[PDB]
Amino acid sequence: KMGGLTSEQYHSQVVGKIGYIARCMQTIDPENNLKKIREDYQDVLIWAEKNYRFEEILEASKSGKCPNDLDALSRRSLILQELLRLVSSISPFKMKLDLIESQYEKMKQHVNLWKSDYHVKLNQLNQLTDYL
Amino acid sequence: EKKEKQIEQQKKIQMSNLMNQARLKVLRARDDLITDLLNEAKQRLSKVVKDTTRYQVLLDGLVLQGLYQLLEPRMIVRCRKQDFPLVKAAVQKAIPMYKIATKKDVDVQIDLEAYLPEDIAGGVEIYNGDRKIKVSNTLESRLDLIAQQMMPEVRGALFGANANRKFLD
Amino acid sequence: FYRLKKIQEKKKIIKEKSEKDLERR
Amino acid sequence: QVWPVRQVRPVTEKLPANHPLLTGQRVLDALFPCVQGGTTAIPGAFGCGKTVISQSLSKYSNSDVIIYVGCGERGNEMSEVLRDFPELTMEVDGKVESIMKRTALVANTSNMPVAAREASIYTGITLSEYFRDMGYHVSMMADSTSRWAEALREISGRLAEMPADSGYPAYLGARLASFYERAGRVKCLGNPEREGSVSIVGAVSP
Amino acid sequence: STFGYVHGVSGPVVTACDMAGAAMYELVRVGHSELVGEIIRLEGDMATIQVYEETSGVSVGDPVLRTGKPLSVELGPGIMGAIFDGIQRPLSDISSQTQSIYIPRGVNVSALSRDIKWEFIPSKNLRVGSHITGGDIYGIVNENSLIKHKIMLPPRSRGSVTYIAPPGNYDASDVVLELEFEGVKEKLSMVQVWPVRQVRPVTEKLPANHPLLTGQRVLDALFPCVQGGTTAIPGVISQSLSKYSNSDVIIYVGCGERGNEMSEVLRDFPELTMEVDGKVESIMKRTALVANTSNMPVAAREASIYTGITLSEYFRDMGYHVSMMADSTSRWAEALREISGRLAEMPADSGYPAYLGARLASFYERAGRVKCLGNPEREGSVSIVGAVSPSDPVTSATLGIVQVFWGLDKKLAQRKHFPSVNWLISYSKYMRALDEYYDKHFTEFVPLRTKAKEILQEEEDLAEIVQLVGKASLAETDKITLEVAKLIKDDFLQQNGYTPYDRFCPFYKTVGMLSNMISFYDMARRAVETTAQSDNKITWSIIREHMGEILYKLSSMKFKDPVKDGEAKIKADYAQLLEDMQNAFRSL
Amino acid sequence: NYLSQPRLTYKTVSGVNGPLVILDHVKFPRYAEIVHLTLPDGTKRSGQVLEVSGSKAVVQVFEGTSGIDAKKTSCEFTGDILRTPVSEDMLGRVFNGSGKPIDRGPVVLAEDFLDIMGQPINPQCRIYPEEMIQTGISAIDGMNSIARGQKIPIFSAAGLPHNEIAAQICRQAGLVKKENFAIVFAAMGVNMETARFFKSDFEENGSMDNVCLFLNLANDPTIERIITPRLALTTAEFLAYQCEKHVLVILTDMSSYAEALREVSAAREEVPGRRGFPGYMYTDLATIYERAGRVEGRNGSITQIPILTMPNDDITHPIPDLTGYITEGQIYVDRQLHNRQIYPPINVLPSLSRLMKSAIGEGMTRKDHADVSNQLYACYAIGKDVQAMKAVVGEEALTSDDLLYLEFLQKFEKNFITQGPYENRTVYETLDIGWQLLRIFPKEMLKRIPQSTLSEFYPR
Amino acid sequence: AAALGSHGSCSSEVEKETQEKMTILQNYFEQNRDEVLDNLLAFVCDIRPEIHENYRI
Ligand SMILES: Nc1ncnc2c1ncn2[C@@H]1O[C@H](COP(=O)(O)OP(=O)(O)O)[C@@H](O)[C@H]1O
Ligand SMILES: [Mg+2]
Repeated sequence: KMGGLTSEQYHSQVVGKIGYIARCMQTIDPENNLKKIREDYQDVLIWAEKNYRFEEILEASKSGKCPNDLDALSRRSLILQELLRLVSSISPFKMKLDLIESQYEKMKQHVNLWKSDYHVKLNQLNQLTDYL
Repeated sequence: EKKEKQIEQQKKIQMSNLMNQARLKVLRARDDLITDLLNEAKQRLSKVVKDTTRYQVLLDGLVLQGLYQLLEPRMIVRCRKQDFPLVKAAVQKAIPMYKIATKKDVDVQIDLEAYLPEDIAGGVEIYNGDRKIKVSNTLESRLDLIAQQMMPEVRGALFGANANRKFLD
Repeated sequence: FYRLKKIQEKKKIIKEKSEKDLERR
Repeated sequence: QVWPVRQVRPVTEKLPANHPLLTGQRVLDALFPCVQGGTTAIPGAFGCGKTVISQSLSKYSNSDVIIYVGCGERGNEMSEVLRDFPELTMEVDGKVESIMKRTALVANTSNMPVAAREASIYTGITLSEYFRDMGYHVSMMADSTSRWAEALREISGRLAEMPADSGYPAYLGARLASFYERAGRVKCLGNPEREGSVSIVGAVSP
Repeated sequence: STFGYVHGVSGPVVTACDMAGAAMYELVRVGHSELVGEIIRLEGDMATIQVYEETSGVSVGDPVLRTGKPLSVELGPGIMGAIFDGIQRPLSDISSQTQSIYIPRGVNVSALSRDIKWEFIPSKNLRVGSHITGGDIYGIVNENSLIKHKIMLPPRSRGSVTYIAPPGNYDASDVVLELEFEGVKEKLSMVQVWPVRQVRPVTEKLPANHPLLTGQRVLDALFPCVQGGTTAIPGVISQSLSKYSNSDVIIYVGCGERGNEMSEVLRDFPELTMEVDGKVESIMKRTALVANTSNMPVAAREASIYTGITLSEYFRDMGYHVSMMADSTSRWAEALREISGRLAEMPADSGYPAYLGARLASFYERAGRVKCLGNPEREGSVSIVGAVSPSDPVTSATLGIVQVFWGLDKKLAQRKHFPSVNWLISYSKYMRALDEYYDKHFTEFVPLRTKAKEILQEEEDLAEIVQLVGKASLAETDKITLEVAKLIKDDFLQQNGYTPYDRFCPFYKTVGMLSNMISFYDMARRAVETTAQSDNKITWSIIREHMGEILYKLSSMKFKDPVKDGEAKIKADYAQLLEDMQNAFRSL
Repeated sequence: NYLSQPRLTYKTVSGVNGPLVILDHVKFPRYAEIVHLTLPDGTKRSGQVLEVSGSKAVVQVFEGTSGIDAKKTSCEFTGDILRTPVSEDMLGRVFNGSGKPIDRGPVVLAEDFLDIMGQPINPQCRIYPEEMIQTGISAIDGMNSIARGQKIPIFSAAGLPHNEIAAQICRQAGLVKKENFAIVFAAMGVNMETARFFKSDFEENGSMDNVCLFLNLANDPTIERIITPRLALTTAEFLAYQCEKHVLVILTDMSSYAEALREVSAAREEVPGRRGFPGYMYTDLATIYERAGRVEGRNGSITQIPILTMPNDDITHPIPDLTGYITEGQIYVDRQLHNRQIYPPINVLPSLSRLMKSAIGEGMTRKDHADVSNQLYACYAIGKDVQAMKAVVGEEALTSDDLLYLEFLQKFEKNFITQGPYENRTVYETLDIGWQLLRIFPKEMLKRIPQSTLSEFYPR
Repeated sequence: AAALGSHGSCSSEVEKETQEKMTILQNYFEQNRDEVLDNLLAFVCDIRPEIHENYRI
């Protein structure tokens, strides 16, 4: 019983987050332009971009070779997701890479990004956008 | 003061989380070393299996020890296919010692139609005549069965005794 | 009262199955 | 997808509840508050208003989905919900919508087979956990849990088991406690990192 | 067979087979560790056994060694100052031999040491060819400074002496006597063995007629008890009787006692002392204990009572006066309810076996004053005090048997008034037997006891009416009765149990205090009544204003310390107060 | 020596009912033995032999009997009774009710294997406890004082704050100053918010390296509750009597333990006690509660604080009733004080501590402590009787003295009982808050107090 | 500012103590590993068959 999960569920969620973090990274930055975030996520992004199988990264998670804490991986995952929402909600226009890195640093320093007013501001943009 | 006390409270919680991870890292390090030792024990046994004289001396005992748990009128031995002549010899040595010790007659048969997988290091399983009861006596069964009971003694032999444990009684 | 009955019934069933086993001995 | 009703649907983590379940009653909302992810009991004798509080909470609360369970209670108390909820509307984007678009019902009235009242409860909580996992805030109404305890007493009686208090089986407290532990606010399984909840409001008929 | 085999096990109950020759209540030894059990049902060649030890790990086909004897106790030298298990295992020897804080399962040690040598002296009037019978004293062992341990021929043993050992030092294994009857011979050592479930016989039971003083004025005055008494109490008195009583030997049975409270008794008792012939001695020289904490096996809890009463009948037979304390007869009846349930029996009221009142009555009716068996003419007694721990079936069964009952009052206990005994539901049926002792030795006390109970009952009716009317209507004679009832409740019935002056209140102090309070009641009431129908009328307020020093002296009478002051001083001080009272009333 | 011989495995399951599996053709069955069950889908469960007869054995299954069948499911018999691994490395770990880890650490690498029933400690070898634990709570330290090595439950009910009293005792406990505890904490049938509250408090205090937690939540299997107190107390006995620690043991609902016994007893069709509980409930509870206190020649100790949810607030219910016949007191948490927002809601009248008489006083704490406790109790008892009379007759019937008792009753609940969750009061502050209430009366009313104590402490 | 500095200092010392403890375990292990294996296999390979002590003819 790891967190509340079985061992198979726990390590299977770890592999799922390692994959989802990479899908978020490619959709924020298709061009490898955003070096600072791709360095701060290197320890999980090493497993993706490379060719590999779910069953192989699962053995690495059981072995403790890859990152395997769901508390740390959920925090890491949410910061990419809440940045990707901003980048995706501002659909026609673009932010500059130093502004994007400033928003990322402001999010990474936040105590509880889910409770943030940043999250509320993004919910209000998405609420307008889904109607439009 | 209220804000300062909230920083003091946050310091305690943050340092506590570091120390909890630091304890668990040192404990995982031991169980990794113990698991590596049990993997070396499995490799050391796999050589005894290739040493066919000593493997027969084990396998003579692994059969008779199973027969003395089951005590049935009729029994079935299941074995690794590559070992069939060795276990067939072991059964023929076991039956007279079984009749002498128990005072009961017996019928013992070996499976030719099914076998233990080649992945098994060696040894046997013995079954009741209807296969509703078994005794499992593979080398992996003995390795595990002995290794768990020895855990208080391998802890002390590898890592030394705890200095705080003043009494054993 | 309902638990002092039922315990009598379970005892009666056990005695019947016991006697009906002595008919096999 | 198909799920066993007796087994709890997994989550990443249970969370503290931090937001009110508004009932639209002045009492309740002021004096005795409840939360998104909370557990409530409503005990009372016949005619006190348990079903009217359940229906009012179903019509007017701040919940994304309602699952309404009527095990062992009247067929007309189910028929009233089916008659009303298509006509009554909430407002979305300057447009009105029927609240029956957010509601599911699980009926097993007081003359339907006694053994099926257990299946109603586990069906309704499993349906509630399914929408929780989408990141919705769900409310489950169980318009009498005494009718389920009373069904366990007949099945237990015909199995000839020894009774605990007043004829009920000794496992009754474990059956209740493990049902109410399915309520809560959660980080869902999987990777889009959403959060959702189930509140349970069980009426009791002493 | 001589040994059967275990067929089945479920908690402390074992079923065994090939038990064909077995008898009801034989002991057996179960398992490879030889756990003690007692046989309690027979069905063909199968027996059901109640095990006295934990059965975890017992297996089908295990041995059941079939001993020939019922549950029975070793009686002889080495009982004084011993600590015993409910089944008579020696806790101080087990501690010493094993060198450990634990008790081993199936541990075997003889209850009386065979290693110690005892100084034995024969009766000197006996010679070879003498005729002797059960209960005959034939020697003495100098066991202790307080106790000459009489050596007696066992009950049911008899014959003509063939050998009798010279004065000397002997083991409990050494043959000190031999005798013959019908050409059959017995060889006898200083130790005998007796079944704990069988009453030790006597020549004659006698009426109980001498008080058993307790340190507490409530119990000595309002609800007397007697040597050979049967008493039930709430569950102070345990220490009080042990350090201060008319009894020669004390036996304490901690039947179902709490771990840290048994540990109090076991630490505390060996530190206590008494003064004997102008010399101070430990009370442990005349005490034995049976310890049975609440976690020990349920069958040993049941036997713990029978062990203690058999040890008490053994010192009764020597012609001593014995006091037995049983720390809960309710925690004992708890064991009967559990064992009855494990055996599938029908209950009576509240799940108890229907035989509970027969089991209680068989225990309490082993008390009494007696004329002992055998040749030297003797008297001895056992007094039983049984704690009750609640209306309920155990209390209801007990009240049918016991001659004295002391009930608790939660109003007194929650007002921190001690000893908290209710003086209106309590009773004693010995008072007519004792009134000839009080006539012989005190003469005044029977009137005082009578008047004190009247005052305490009359005020209990006034105490109902003043809740309605708020005291204003009450007459001065009746206010006098309220206020003197309070003096009795606070300055006679109340007693601090720890302070040296009232640790034990002797009966000359007890009669002295009450004699003065009843003398005050007469004179104070007479002053009010004699000034009715008059222009000057006396009131309680007038008496209180005129006589405040007499009320201060009366309330202070409790402080006289019988260790510091002698009988003559304590009597003279109380007699001077009686003169101060008379002079004050004559001055009014 | 070891069990070096093989383990028999049986597919001979013959009946399944509630928590029980029944096997037949079992070779020389052993009572209390452990059994490991492999289900048809390869799920592993574990169980214990409750009865043996001939070739037939009755197994209670700890994780429940769902998915078990009479043909494919197989039982392996271990040859032995339940022995838990133990070590000093168990402090700062979190385990489930079966003793398996839930902190994502490894399983216990043993210093020893101990029988979970323990071994009987000789009554000759125990030490009587006399060191007072200052809990920091005046209603305990002043009137119900606790010795180090006592057994003393909290009796409470649904909705009341017994968890906060337990957590506050764990934060604030120490000896009186004119050592610090290892804590073993067991939970039976708690909800997730209760488990989170205690775990969060020990982390908030920054002291998790000195506490061991065993958790069985209200969604975990009920038959694990039969062993959870026995895993906890076997760990406390190693830490106390072999590693010489001072241990405090918290057992957070004995009422949900007693219900798991009633399920097993009902499933076995045993003869009932009161309210359907087992006829042996006293003798079973006593095996948990008597694992406490001190032993001669070893420096450690165990103090026990069980907690009870009383049903319907009935103190005469078989669970709180039998607990009083075994433990050295009770602390009573009262709904009438809780409804008035008093904290702690402790009612000092039904509360008791039997070992306080010898733990307090001269040389121990202060020479007045015995007298002040008696007089404060008698004043509250009288004041509650005046309060009950007053509601019938109105204040015009009360004397000036009845108003002194009725004033004291308010000042006592407002100042002595009421405290707040992070306030810690010494015995000395507890006594001298006490004297400020005893000064409400003239000296002539303080009947429980001797003139020397009045003369020395009243004038201040 | 002092709190923020102290956290990095504590993390540094906790890391170095973790690396010291893990280093000590691997040294104590390799000094004893072969002696333990040689006793495990001595128990594994010494079979000694026995019948249950409750067996009767
Ligand atoms: N909040 C309410 N406002 C108005 N009428 C109510 C209300 N609550 C109850 N009632 C009246 O009481 C009747 C019984 O209520 P109901 O919920 O069915 O009670 P029960 O507890 O028996 O299920 C309703 O049909 C209605 O007439
Ligand atoms: Mg209704």
